Amino acid sequence: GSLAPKSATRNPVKLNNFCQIFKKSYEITKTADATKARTGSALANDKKRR
Amino acid sequence: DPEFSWWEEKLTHNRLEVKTEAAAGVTTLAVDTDQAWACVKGDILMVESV
Amino acid sequence: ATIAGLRGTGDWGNQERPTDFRETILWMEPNGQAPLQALMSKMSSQPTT
Repeated sequence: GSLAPKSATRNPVKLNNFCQIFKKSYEITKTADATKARTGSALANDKKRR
Repeated sequence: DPEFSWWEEKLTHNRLEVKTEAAAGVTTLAVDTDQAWACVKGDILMVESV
Repeated sequence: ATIAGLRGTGDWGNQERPTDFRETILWMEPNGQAPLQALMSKMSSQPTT
């Protein structure tokens, strides 16, 4: 038959971070693009490496 | 947004430290700063051991 | 830790509580009897070479 008690509470903590821009470029002449090489297409290989 | 944030919360015990020595028969205890706010009427506290 | 037993609008974190905003812009424009380009609207047009 007693009465209800008092109440209490709390708050959390906050954290944050940032975003960053990344760039990686490749370039090839059109003459070298047109040519055929045993290793394969040069543009695709450059894309994969980069 | 390039900046993002989040919140975290921990669950912890209700632990108090008695700064001033109290003998048997004392009804008032001194604790650290702002520690007594968590406790309310009806809580059961027990002295801890090593 | 808050003991007041009543959580209020003040008893929240730094950025836990955003206020209310009306997500648009209310624009103000010049007002008159003629259109905005008054001289142009009361004018003819002919091409040039």
